[PDB]
Amino acid sequence: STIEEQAKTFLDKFNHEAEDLFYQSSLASWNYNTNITEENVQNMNNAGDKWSAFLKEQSTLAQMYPLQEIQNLTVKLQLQALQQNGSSVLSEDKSKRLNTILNTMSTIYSTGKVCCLLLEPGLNEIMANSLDYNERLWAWESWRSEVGKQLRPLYEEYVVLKNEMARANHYEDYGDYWRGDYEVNGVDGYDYSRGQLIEDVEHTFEEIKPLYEHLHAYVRAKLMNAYPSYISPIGCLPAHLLGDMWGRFWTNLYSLTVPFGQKPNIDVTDAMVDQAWDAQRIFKEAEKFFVSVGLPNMTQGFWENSMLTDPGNVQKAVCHPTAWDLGKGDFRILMCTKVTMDDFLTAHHEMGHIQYDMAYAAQPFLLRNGANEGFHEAVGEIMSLSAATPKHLKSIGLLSPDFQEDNETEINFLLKQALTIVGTLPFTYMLEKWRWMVFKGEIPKDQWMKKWWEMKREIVGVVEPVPHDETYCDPASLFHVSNDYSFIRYYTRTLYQFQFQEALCQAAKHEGPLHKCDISNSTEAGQKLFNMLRLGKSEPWTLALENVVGAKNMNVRPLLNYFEPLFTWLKDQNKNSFVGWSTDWSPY
Amino acid sequence: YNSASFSTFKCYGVSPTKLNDLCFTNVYADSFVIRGDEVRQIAPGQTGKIADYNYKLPDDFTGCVIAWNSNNLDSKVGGNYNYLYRLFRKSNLKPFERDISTEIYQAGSTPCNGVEGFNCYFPLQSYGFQPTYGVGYQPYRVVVLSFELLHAPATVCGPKKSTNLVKNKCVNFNFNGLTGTGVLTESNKKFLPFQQF
Ligand SMILES: *[C@@H]1O[C@H](CO)[C@@H](O)[C@H](O)[C@H]1NC(C)=O
Ligand SMILES: *[C@@H]1O[C@H](CO)[C@@H](O)[C@H](O)[C@H]1NC(C)=O
Ligand SMILES: *[C@@H]1O[C@H](CO)[C@@H](O)[C@H](O)[C@H]1NC(C)=O
Ligand SMILES: *[C@@H]1O[C@H](CO)[C@@H](O)[C@H](O)[C@H]1NC(C)=O
Ligand SMILES: *[C@@H]1O[C@H](CO)[C@@H](O)[C@H](O)[C@H]1NC(C)=O
Ligand SMILES: *[C@@H]1O[C@H](CO)[C@@H](O)[C@H](O)[C@H]1NC(C)=O
Ligand SMILES: [Zn+2]
Repeated sequence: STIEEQAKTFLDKFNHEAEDLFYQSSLASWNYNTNITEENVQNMNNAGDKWSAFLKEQSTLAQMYPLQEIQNLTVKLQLQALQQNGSSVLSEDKSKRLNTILNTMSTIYSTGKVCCLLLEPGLNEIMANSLDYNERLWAWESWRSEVGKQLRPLYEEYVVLKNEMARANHYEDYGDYWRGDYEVNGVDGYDYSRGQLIEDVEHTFEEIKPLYEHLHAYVRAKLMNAYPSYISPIGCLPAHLLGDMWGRFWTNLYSLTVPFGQKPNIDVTDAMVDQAWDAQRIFKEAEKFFVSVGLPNMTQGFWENSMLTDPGNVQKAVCHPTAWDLGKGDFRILMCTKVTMDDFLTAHHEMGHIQYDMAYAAQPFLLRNGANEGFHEAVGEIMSLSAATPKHLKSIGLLSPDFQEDNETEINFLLKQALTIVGTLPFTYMLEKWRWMVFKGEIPKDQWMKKWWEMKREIVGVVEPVPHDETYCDPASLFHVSNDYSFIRYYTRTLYQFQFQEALCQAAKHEGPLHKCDISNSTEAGQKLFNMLRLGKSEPWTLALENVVGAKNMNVRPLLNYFEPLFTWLKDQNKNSFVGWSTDWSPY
Repeated sequence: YNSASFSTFKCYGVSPTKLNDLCFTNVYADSFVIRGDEVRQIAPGQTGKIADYNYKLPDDFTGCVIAWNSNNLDSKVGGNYNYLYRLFRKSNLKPFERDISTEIYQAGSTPCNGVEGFNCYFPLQSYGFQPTYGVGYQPYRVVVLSFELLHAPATVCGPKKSTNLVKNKCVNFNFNGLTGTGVLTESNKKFLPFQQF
């Protein structure tokens, strides 16, 4: 018959037994994670191997159908997802070499000694709490010399093989292959292009440049009090003084830079301990929140199958917070819940993840995902933004019934949140732009470090303490770069999060500042959110964004609206100090 | 009807209260296991994989449908795969038609001599059932009852409620359909042991 009918029959066959093998593999993985032992590893590996073999065979079988004949725009999407030949185009020797390179990178990064003083055992704590210039500089330079110097030629060979493999798949570069996620075709008025993503990020960064400039000026002004003879009024911040090994986040800098240190922050750990919460009432409150929003209940097997506390001494288990979608109507949460506010907020986050997972369960197997890579973490996170408000905690009995808040606490909270939200965007933008240029071939192999540090000086305003030759490979020290991970998701996530927050807050008829807003007891906002949640990957992400915010493309104006009083206070504070940095100045 | 241990108990075209005492020519019973999600498919006018290729219901149904959860019965750790279901079929199914054909279903124009491969699929698929499955994913035991009515004498009837007996007081009565009014009292003449009236 027609190709469309045959493709429909083939997809109908695949979805069944695809769900079965996926459920078997997920159950094996959960059994290993919840109960670590020698025996479970074999089962997990066998299940993974079986699933991978089945997936490769099904892709090989699906290669037969020409994509042009299908005119359904959903069967076409499923086929496009399934006919991902990808890395198998490489020769057997080339594939073996690439796998060996990746494995060597993972092994060398996992076990790195600068002595004895491993990355997580030591090093991290030194870079976060030394407060001593020499110790931090020594740790930074030692880690760089031990790791990045040895990851240079492996990274070069990785670049060349990955670029050739990406070109083998009818793509220009590997960066284009990464950018292929933000691409929707075939829909009039909703289409998007991979060459559109290279722009539309520079525009937002140019928009958000003044706020970052003011924040950097304020941080440098407050930091020159310490380290008296190592910081210049005009210039860039030394690289090792950002409170982190790579400077990805500025959270550790909060203790040094507080606007009003007299006023304590809001902390309800003692309130939780006084009422003796049993580590399950936290998830009960999360379920109460999501029910009051308007979203449905939790499954009956969720409360019994999932484990929400440390198993004990006899049974060992890794319990990094994780939400499990095993399929076949199975939802689970892996958490070592304790009586803390952070555990409360992360329980809200994972509960939102589970609620997002429940939304698109009716969709076919291939379309059970978010619209893009940024639509999921933002949905999970806006729940924590809503639950972190003082109004919600006052509504609960944990907070004091008679609590009076001053704008000093508002400034403290706004700065504390900004040091993590707006402190990481330039770093992500610079790192992704550098990787894109490296993959594109604009930067010759002899000018990697010079261009990297030039971008660090120009865009981020961070200068290296000691010069690095071309033998060093500083970007390879990061976990994501060496282990083949994309990085623009963290840039898109905050924009999507703030757009969703503004849309849900305006749908809830809220008045006043955006940072005091709460979406609880609002059924219409929950319905608007669930309208987008139930779509899954069936529809283009532009239409999903329009279904909530109302705009096709991402906008950063809500982000600036969130941080407006803080911007005004910084402008008032920085009216006397210098704003901006000079590239010429160097520590040496 | 008063057990209240069944998830679904619906009678189509007949009232459960009135049918509790009624006479029918014959009654048909059927039993099978479906997924809890597929429960809604078992209804007249419905369409689905179960409805089209596994079991068809005539629209003018004259019986009842009873459904309840069976998770504790046929759902085991590792999956209970002893129950099959037709996922691929050449056409639909007529009402009350049983199909047990196991020919390799062919999708494309090219025939396959009973060999699985491209454009060739097995018509029957197995069911996975575990206690950790979803509520709609859990196995369900469903029984459907159909009532037959013809010109032949009826055989099945509802349990007639028998009242008490009183005497020496002129009251209305009805014995085995014989109605009337009068005074009830004992006698002496004895019938033969096959006569009434
Ligand atoms: C974890 O696995 C071990 C295997 O030696 C087993 O003895 C133990 O019962 C398991 N714990 C469970 C199932 O809670
Ligand atoms: C695509 O096929 C599905 C069934 O597989 C159908 O529901 C849908 O309407 C089709 N799309 C269009 C545009 O007709
Ligand atoms: C998979 O390999 C075949 C080899 O014939 C090639 O034609 C096809 O384009 C590949 N699929 C891709 C690159 O997506
Ligand atoms: C479903 O949510 C409602 C809303 O409050 C609640 O009353 C009910 O107990 C919930 N049922 C289950 C089974 O969770
Ligand atoms: C939401 O409604 C509940 C219902 O009584 C109430 O207790 C709670 O204070 C309300 N919270 C907000 C923020 O309106
Ligand atoms: C905000 O906080 C500052 C802290 O010094 C205080 O002087 C001021 O009165 C507060 N309110 C406003 C509206 O600025
Ligand atoms: Zn998350």
